[PDB]
Amino acid sequence: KELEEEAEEEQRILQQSVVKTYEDMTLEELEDHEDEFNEEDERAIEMYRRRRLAEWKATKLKNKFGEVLEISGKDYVQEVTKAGEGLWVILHLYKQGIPLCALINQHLSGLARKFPDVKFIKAISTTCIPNYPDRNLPTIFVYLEGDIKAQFIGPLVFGGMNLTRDELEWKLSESGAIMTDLEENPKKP
Amino acid sequence: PVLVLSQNTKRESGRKVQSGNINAAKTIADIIRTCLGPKSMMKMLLDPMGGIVMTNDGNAILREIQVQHPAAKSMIEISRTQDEEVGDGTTSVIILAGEMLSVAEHFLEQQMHPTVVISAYRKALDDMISTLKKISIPVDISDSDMMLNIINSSITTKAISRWSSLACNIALDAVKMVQFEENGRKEIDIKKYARVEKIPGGIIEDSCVLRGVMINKDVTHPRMRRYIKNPRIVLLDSSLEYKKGESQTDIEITREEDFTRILQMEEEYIQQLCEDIIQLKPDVVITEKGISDLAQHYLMRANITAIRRVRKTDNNRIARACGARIVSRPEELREDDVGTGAGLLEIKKIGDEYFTFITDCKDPKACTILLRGASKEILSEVERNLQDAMQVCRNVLLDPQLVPGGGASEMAVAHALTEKSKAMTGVEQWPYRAVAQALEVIPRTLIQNCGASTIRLLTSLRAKHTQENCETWGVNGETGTLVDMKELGIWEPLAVKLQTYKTAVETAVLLLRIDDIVSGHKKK
Amino acid sequence: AVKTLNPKAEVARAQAALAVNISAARGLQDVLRTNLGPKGTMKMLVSGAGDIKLTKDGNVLLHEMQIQHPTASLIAKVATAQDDITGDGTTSNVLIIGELLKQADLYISEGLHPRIITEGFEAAKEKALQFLEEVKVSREMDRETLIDVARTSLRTKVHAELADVLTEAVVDSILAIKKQDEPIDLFMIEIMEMKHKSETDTSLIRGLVLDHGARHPDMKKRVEDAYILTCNVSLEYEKTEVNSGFFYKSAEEREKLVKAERKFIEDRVKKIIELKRKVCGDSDKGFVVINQKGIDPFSLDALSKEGIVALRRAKRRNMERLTLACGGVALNSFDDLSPDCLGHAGLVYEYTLGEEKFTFIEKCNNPRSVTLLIKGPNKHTLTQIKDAVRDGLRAVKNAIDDGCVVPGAGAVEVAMAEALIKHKPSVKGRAQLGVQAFADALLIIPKVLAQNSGFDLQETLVKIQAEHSESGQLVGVDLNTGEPMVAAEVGVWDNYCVKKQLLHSCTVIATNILLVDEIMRAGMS
Amino acid sequence: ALHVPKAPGFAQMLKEGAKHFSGLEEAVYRNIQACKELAQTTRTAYGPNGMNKMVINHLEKLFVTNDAATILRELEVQHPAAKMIVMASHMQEQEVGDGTNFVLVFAGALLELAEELLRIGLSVSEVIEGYEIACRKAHEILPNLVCCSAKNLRDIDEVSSLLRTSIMSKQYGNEVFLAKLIAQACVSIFPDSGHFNVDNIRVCKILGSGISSSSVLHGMVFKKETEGDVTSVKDAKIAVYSCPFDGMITETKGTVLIKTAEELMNFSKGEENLMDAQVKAIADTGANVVVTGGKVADMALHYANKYNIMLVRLNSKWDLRRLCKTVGATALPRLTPPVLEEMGHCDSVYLSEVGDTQVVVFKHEKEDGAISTIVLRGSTDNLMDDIERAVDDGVNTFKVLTRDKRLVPGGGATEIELAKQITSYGETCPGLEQYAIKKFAEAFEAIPRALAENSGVKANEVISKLYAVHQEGNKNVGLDIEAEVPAVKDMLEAGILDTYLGKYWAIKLATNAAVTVLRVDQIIMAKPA
Ligand SMILES: Nc1ncnc2c1ncn2[C@@H]1O[C@H](COP(=O)(O)OP(=O)(O)O)[C@@H](O)[C@H]1O
Ligand SMILES: Nc1ncnc2c1ncn2[C@@H]1O[C@H](COP(=O)(O)OP(=O)(O)O)[C@@H](O)[C@H]1O
Ligand SMILES: Nc1ncnc2c1ncn2[C@@H]1O[C@H](COP(=O)(O)OP(=O)(O)O)[C@@H](O)[C@H]1O
Ligand SMILES: [Mg+2]
Ligand SMILES: [Mg+2]
Ligand SMILES: [Mg+2]
Repeated sequence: KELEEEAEEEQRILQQSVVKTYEDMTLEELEDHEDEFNEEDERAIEMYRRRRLAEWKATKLKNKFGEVLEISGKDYVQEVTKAGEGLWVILHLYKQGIPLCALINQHLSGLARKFPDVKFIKAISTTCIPNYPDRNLPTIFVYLEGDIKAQFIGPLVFGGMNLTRDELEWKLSESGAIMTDLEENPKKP
Repeated sequence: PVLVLSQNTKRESGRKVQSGNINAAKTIADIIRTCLGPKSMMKMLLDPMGGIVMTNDGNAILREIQVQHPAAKSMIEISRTQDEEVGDGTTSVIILAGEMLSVAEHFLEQQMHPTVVISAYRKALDDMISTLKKISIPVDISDSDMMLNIINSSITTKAISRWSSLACNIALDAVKMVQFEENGRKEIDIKKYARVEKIPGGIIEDSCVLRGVMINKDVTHPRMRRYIKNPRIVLLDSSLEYKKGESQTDIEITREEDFTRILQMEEEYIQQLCEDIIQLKPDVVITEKGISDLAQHYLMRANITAIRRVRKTDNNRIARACGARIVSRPEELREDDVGTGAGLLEIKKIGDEYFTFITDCKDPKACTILLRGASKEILSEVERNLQDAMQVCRNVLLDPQLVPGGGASEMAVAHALTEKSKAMTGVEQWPYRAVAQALEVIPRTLIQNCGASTIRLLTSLRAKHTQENCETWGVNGETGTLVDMKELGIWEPLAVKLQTYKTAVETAVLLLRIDDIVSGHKKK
Repeated sequence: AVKTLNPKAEVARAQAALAVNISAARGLQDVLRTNLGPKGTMKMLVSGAGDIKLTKDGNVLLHEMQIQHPTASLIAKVATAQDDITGDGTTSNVLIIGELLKQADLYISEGLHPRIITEGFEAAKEKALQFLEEVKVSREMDRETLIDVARTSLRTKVHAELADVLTEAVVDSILAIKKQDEPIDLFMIEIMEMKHKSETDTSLIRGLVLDHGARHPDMKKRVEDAYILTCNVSLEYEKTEVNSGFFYKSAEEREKLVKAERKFIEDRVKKIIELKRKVCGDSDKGFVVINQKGIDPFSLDALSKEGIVALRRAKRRNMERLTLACGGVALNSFDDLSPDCLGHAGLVYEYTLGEEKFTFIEKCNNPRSVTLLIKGPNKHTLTQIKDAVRDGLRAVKNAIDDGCVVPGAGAVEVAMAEALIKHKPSVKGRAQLGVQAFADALLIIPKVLAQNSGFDLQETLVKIQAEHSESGQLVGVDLNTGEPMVAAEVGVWDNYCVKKQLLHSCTVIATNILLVDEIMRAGMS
Repeated sequence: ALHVPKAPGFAQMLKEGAKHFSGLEEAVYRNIQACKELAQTTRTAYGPNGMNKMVINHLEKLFVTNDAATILRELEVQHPAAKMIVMASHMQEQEVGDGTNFVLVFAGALLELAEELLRIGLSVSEVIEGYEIACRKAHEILPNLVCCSAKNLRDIDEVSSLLRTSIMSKQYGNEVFLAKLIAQACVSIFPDSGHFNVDNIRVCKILGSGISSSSVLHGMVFKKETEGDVTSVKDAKIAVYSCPFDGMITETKGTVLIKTAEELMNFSKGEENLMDAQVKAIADTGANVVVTGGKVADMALHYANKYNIMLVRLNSKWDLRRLCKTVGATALPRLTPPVLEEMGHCDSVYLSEVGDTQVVVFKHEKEDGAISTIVLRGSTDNLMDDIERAVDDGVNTFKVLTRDKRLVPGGGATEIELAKQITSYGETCPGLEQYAIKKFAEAFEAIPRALAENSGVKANEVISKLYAVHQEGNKNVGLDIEAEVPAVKDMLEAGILDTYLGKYWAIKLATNAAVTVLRVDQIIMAKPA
């Protein structure tokens, strides 16, 4: 693992992409290295630290949701339209059909936990939309503010049972949602 | 349209490709033919990343060369193999392989199947190993004079030869300071515990191996003493500040006296950890992770010098030197884990950097080479030569045998197996003698490099090298003359020579068994 | 022969490699030789953005040259290593490399091998080392000799009046050193920049200058008799590490919880207030708090209501510099506040410059760390003065370290070249001719001094060896007249370690270049 | 033989876009030419007859003005030597506030004369040392040229007269009015302790009527509107807050817990009652105006209207601190109704409309205060910008007049007298350097000639008249403006003067810039990106 010397570490950091160029870290590794940074530019690194701290506190101020809240047709108008300025929702319309509702329900809890920044709401099709066809068993109709932003209706759109944990992140984010910490379009396979 | 194989697949077959393979090896043997001998010539290599490598050894030349011909790729892999296994004889093995293929091509043309050539090559390899073991002489390990002579023989053909009388000593010291006895058996000699570090600028002979460890760190706090006479060093792996943990805690506060109580709990935890460290009375604490402000304050109140994050290899060599032991949980920091024996700890300033020395320690098992020179490339070449000398010293301490140098042993084994082949009969005798005169290139290479005429000199050498136990007679490449290597006094470990011969013959077999090439397709 | 294996490969063979290396070294030498000595000419350098850099240093100019040649980079990093360790002697380094290479190629093009040339170079280096060891003068490093050495260096870097004022400032700065056996630490003498009044206003401040100021408007802007409390504790709101969270049921609970969350830092600041009031609130004796970590405006106001001045977000080095200058002790926690933890200052005040604020601390009893305040009308002047004072400081520290100093103006080079010529009959081989080259190589040092002054190289040089006759002193070149001038009497000095480093590194790099018979570029694809 | 190859050495190892200029004729002459071009692009904007110039910046913003520093900053310059002169002029503007056009003209003249000398056959070092000697001589003789030192700096008429001559260089027509307003603003801030600040004179720009409608008020004007419903408090006690007018919350995240219906009933009522109690506590102290640095809650706004509290929001820390200075209050981080010593006292606060710009006014009616504000009217944004530049220059003139109150005659008198003295010194000096000294007399001729050049008269004629008169010894005579014929008149009586410190710094910086640019003889430009 870390049984590698200075030359080996330089070789690895050069081979990975190019270099970390002492400008692209979070509050963790720029804080832990803490000694490779040369001392003639303390003001620049401290200004960067203060701006990143401001960014972190701003992000934590708007991270207040944490988990999905499920609603009925009564308040559906308010959480589909009056959810807030600069916030978009998920609106997973689900039933007790086992496969796709079950998988998506288990995955959305994890996504909401790891994204406390975006609203997750799930509703049952019977009492949210009058006489929904119910053949298109999944339904995540993403609303940007109150308008259409994306739509996933068919199990073929997701791909059926073969759904992993985090490719849903990319599927939601491709429409313009919060950025991803993951690469590759269809999460490899 | 209609295809069987891929569109991009190309195929080559027949003697054509065989010739190509041989030629490829010769080309690889042609780049670094002038780098062999005490009169070698430096070569400059331009890295794709902007660096420059100014070197002599063959491996450092080939590792910077990319070849799309797969036979040359095999030759480069052979060079890396010889560099890693023994650390010496790269140019010798590459030249030997090149000339063995070059002489096997002649038999390939004369409608001879490669299999008989391979069999003769293997027989020649076995016989040359036998007769190379025959002419060997023992070496006295306890004798330091002969050790210095062997390292001089290994270093006379590099750029630091002018400082050989220094450099050899350095290598010897390091190799005789890492020598360790493991649990019961398993004597070891590892270069992970022999670090060479380059500090540009200064004087080359100012370089020396320190009786201890040097790292490029600084004291955590200004008030902590930068000069410790007899340190008691404790080595830490974990961190000395407060960390969240692993599970999700999410402490809930409803009272007025829980927030400040939480913060005071963090402070008291740091205080308790530092008091656990302090109670056993250390003097220097080395940690691989960060140090909290409270941590260094509490350590300082007990007059302890704290060195912040240190790479794990440096901590391992520090532990091996001082005799200490790394502990992650401070509450289990035992008395036996405290490092006593470090003769002096000094935070010196070199150029515009702070360097910490734990030198003067008793009977260390790890060393650091203060290698001071003039430039980064000069120091890189110096440390490469030091690594070669270290590898040769380890080879001769693990093998008490020696063999004459300057192409004397090669000519001796060539003549021995030539006289062996003169009695047998068959079709395999011709490749046998082909290998016999194939081992002859390196003396010829030395004579060519020194600037003398190879024809008459090598003819005289071969003629005189036939009678009256003259197997130690070789060429002096400084004066380009024929000398008896006993008076000249250049000897090489038997391991290096036998490994060179084995690797050359095996590379010849590998590139001679091949007759078809299919190029261009998906990985799998 | 790698073009057979790598079609897109660049190869320079033996004669080609020698020719390209000598040509590159000659180009570098010809560019760099127009600035050596105080008679050199400045160079203006413009980067991509458009910033202007006026320089005369060998290392600075060599880095900012737009060059791509490999051997040029080799000698560039040789020069920057020599600058890093010794302090100066970079342009002369490049000139010496160029001259060794030129003479070696002159003697090789006549049908010769470089091996004997390098052997002669090694023998000449040994003899030159012996002569340099035997020619240095050892004295007691006092005020006058240090003024002489620093004046030489700064007169090289800048013009007369500014060089002299900088020399006085540099010596007075690096003369407040600790115990004689204790090696000098140059971090304490820190450099501060001010785009300010004329360049002759740069000076030495006994205390410190800090780029930060009092962040609270109501804090006093000048305190006469100041206690100093240097710290590393955070009066900033430090939240609970493990993801805490408040839970209440009414607005009254919310108010109680905000008071409770402030209580911790309030207590920490109250410790400082108690220490100040216990030490001295009397006779307008001010209190200054200098903290490395941030301070929250609540604590700013709390300290300000007590008539305190507090400095937040200071550099790591400044705590050490202050505990060495003011005389207190650094603090990482307030567990044990004692009156002995406060340093003493005779004047702490604040000066404005546009929008920036600087805090000056001075009138210390006996400073151990001083500061150099550089004042200039434009940025390139500040950078030039900074490099000049760096060179001067390293030169003075080098002179102090070993009590020996060599005569300058190229006198030592001429004398040691004469010694090499005398020793030449005793090399016992062809290598002696290489020794000759080495000798002539050293003559590139005095010759350029003539060339830069407007005098002919040959006549003034032959005058120098004429003056090095039976009247055998250490006589160099006079840049005002050209007549030979005794260096020691006038006082043009030079650092012995610089000459030693030149004689070592130049020979090593020239020998390694002369042994290069092939420049290779492959392995890219 | 159809292609000249690159010279081996440096010229063959250069980079693609790098340009290496070496030698006197290839670098020094080009630098001199570029600096002369930079000087002549602004020479026409010198003096009380300098025409305004319009510049379109890289963002397509119109700047019409004759202030040399502004047109020099908002005009992209790529030459190195011209950048040197730009830096020198900007440093002069920062140090004094005037002389930037003087620095441009003097540096250009020095470099042109240095090029002439170098053509004649003088060396670079000879010219540099002669320039330094002449500059030291000029600095040595400058104090003897002063006359009519500033006396009071408190009387309105005297300070207005002193600033009028620094104002005429821009807006030559409306001169007395601007000087009167600048003097009125400046005297009210002079804190009779000697430390006069220039950041306490603010300018408020209101579109509408002509310049003659401008005014000064001993308070401030904010382009804002009160968030409450009460306006125009008569004699208010102002409370200043640095925190939002809201119930302060925990920095750590806090979610309320309700486990019984009683708490859910009482939560909103208790929060409302707490806010009402806080607002009543603030109001009962006699406070009439509350100003906050953040957002204002709707409930807090309600309780502000209920108790008749004016509520003015502010969205700038600088504005907050300046309001604190002008009213005498201090910002406090909590609500905590202020104690008696930190309640700002102002004679009135208004919400007024003058040019369809609803503004909030904190006017004092006793001339007392540490901050005064110029509300200047105009018909165009650019014209008000030029007037604001003139006000800044006048304020900086007053600031440099607080210290070193000495004055020197203007209108070319001081420059010509200094040139005469320096050429007498040069003629009374031996050596090869004397030539350079004799060039300063010509360099100081560049300044008055430019004035004549902008007045439509003959520069040679006025220069000849200036020397002819100054030979007698009346060192206080200079160029006359608007006489339809090159003539001269006294400057001590005419009130046309300049600060001694300003001319001192201008001469020093111009000589420094010229010497520094002359010193370099090799340029290596590197691939303009
Ligand atoms: N003074 C000498 N005279 C003649 N031959 C020598 C001398 N020194 C070393 N040699 C021979 O040269 C070889 C060393 O070449 P070297 O560059 O070490 O090859 P490699 O790079 O493959 O290790 C050894 O085989 C040794 O026999
Ligand atoms: N006043 C002087 N008179 C004559 N020679 C001098 C004088 N001052 C310095 N020198 C010589 O000129 C040389 C200047 O070298 P320098 O430009 O500092 O080299 P580098 O730029 O490599 O540090 C020194 O070797 C010194 O001996
Ligand atoms: N009424 C006047 N008559 C003659 N000359 C004047 C009059 N008013 C100003 N001047 C001169 O015009 C010049 C204006 O220069 P100015 O544009 O202010 O230079 P800068 O822009 O560098 O401050 C001053 O040197 C002053 O001596
Ligand atoms: Mg070897
Ligand atoms: Mg120097
Ligand atoms: Mg003006």
